[PDB]
Amino acid sequence: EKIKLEHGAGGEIMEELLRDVILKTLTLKSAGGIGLDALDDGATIPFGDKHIVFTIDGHTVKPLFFPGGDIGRLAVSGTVNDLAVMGAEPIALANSMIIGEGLDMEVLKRVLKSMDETAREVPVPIVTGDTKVVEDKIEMFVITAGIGIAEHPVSDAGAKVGDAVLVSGTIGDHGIALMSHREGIAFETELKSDVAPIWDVVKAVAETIGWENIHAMKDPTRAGLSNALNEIARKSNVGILVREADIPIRPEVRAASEMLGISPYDVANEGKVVMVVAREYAEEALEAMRKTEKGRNAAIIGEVIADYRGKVLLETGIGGKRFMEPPEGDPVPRIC
Amino acid sequence: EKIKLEHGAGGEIMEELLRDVILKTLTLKSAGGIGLDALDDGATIPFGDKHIVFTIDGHTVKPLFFPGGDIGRLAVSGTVNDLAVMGAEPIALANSMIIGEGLDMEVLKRVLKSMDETAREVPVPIVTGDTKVVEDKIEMFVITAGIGIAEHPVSDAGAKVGDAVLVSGTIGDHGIALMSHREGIAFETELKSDVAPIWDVVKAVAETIGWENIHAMKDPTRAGLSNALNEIARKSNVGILVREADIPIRPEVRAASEMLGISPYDVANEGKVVMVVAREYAEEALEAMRKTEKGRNAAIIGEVIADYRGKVLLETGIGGKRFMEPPEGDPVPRIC
Ligand SMILES: Nc1ncnc2c1ncn2[C@@H]1O[C@H](COP(=O)(O)OP(=O)(O)OP(=O)(O)O)[C@@H](O)[C@H]1O
Ligand SMILES: Nc1ncnc2c1ncn2[C@@H]1O[C@H](COP(=O)(O)OP(=O)(O)OP(=O)(O)O)[C@@H](O)[C@H]1O
Ligand SMILES: [Mg+2]
Ligand SMILES: [Mg+2]
Ligand SMILES: [Mg+2]
Ligand SMILES: [Mg+2]
Ligand SMILES: [Mg+2]
Ligand SMILES: [Mg+2]
Ligand SMILES: [Mg+2]
Ligand SMILES: [Mg+2]
Repeated sequence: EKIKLEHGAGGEIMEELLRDVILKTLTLKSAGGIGLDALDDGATIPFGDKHIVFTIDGHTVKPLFFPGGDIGRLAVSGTVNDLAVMGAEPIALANSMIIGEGLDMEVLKRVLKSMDETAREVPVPIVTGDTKVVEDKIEMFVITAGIGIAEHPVSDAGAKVGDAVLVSGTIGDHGIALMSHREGIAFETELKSDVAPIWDVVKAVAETIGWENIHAMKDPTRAGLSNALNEIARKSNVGILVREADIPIRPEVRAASEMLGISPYDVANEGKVVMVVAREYAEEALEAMRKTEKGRNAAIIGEVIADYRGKVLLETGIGGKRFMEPPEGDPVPRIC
Repeated sequence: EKIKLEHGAGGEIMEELLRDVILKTLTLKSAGGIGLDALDDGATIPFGDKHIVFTIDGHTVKPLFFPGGDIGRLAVSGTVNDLAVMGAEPIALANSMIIGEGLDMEVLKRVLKSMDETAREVPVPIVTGDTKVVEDKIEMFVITAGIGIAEHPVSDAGAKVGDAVLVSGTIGDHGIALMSHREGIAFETELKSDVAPIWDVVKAVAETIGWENIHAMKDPTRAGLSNALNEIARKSNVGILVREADIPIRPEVRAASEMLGISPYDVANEGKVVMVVAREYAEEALEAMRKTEKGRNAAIIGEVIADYRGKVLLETGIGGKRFMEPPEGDPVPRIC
């Protein structure tokens, strides 16, 4: 039995590896709060009357620089976003870099500059790190860990029947932009990745409706919106009913995804949050998102239902319904 | 200008890159305590009346399994040790793995088992992680971040004139064991790496003499004892006078290092701490170390002096003195 690319593709195949190998082999998995067995965006640790939130992501995107971003902006954004979707204000990042021998120094400088500019947007400091250089022909991997503070951690398992389901903006941008760049597809300008830190979007909603009314969040990275919704449904043991027409998709992303034969629901996003909120606070949450720049295209896309537990339904036409199937993996290689 | 293997070798060449490129490019570098500009084993953040300590290390050792350890034991030990030498009790680890397509699943299982066994020694939980798979022929990289709590952070810059300098055990074991394994050198058994978590050793000293009397620590990883001592001397702006005969070296390590033509002072250790303590507490500190299993071979090896600031002197014979020169880099490739 060998490790396959699919094991790193973030959908059902990776999930099987996490449950059957990682969780079964490691025994000390919690520091007192949300731990490894939860398989959430991060872990939580009680500290005083608040919670430390801890997360880590490796980044292996190709190419290192792409329209709308780069591995540096991705490394800061992805880790800030994992903290944000746990309800945590980012307070520190750690930066591990593994660099291929022969990489031009200017590339390292460019990546670091992008990391700093992105971190300044949050704002969050990069307070510690590590540098390794290998003879392997890898260009560069960047691995960022993050610490945040949450007064009220938000899980991916807390969705309740009746809740509204929101997305903070258009879906499919990162994965489709990346594939379009590789394939020479472009319109008046190249499609841009959405990679960006979105703590400001989450914070805006919390300040408006209160943490208690944010019932679940995930950032729809590898394997996309579909994976994120299926995970929330499964872990919350509820059904999710989505109106397909209400999912925001950039016209250029729709067109390119058609040319590529790739579903925009199944590819990583890098500047988005999926949020599940108390029914009576849905419109307030939506308005709070839309008042921000990064949440300007936010939409309510569905609702949590009591039947079809652990499933996601897509509503089309005048009422017709089918399943939004959880991908086996993100179809875009080296997407993150 | 290109990135060279030396930039990942942990001595003067890497230090130049950190100062001239990393520190000059990143602008947000501190979360309120020891930050990136200190270039210490980790960073610190005020929280209540204590401090959160944060660290990260990538691990790229070859081979993945070696006498005395493996990349999994190394990943847990190295990050626990970086927390320990900041004065921090480990409370959580994060585990990023980047795996080469085609690696046998049993290798991943073995690495995870070793991580768990090592973590259980501390004890510390692995609470969050990430898995990426790349087509590159790398086998596996493991990147661990750690969070600890320190009541009283210990820097690498706090050495005071008159202080005693201790090491917790024999020097050179990891690097020399690794090179000996690669080269087919062995005695009755193969030389073993010392890779192990040593929070218990540091804690033992603190419980005996108090944190205030531990003035500086570093773990002598890449570029060895020499690098660690030179760093403490430079950052504390003091001289360090070492009695060469008092530095514990395993007889087999001495012999092998002679055959290899490599200095045991210049290669990474993975189960050791260099500690600088108040003069009047030196013997108590030494006794506390020696009562532990992992510190059983601890020795007082020198003292901090007012002249030769930023330098390390080696005393031999009946009083003769030369410089212990800071290495340009660890001479052992892929040592960590
Ligand atoms: N090698 C590993 N060791 C320990 N835990 C892991 C490992 N890989 C993944 N995990 C855990 O599995 C769960 C799912 O991880 P995943 O990386 O999909 O989360 P994510 O970062 O939110 O998504 P993405 O990596 O696509 O951004 C998380 O709780 C994570 O902590
Ligand atoms: N790519 C990077 N980005 C930010 N900070 C870095 C980076 N590489 C190293 N650092 C910082 O440089 C200092 C020296 O790092 P180094 O990795 O030598 O520490 P160490 O982990 O104690 O040693 P070793 O890696 O050999 O175990 C540390 O303070 C670390 O936080
Ligand atoms: Mg995921
Ligand atoms: Mg996530
Ligand atoms: Mg992530
Ligand atoms: Mg390091
Ligand atoms: Mg070092
Ligand atoms: Mg260190
Ligand atoms: Mg280290
Ligand atoms: Mg991840």
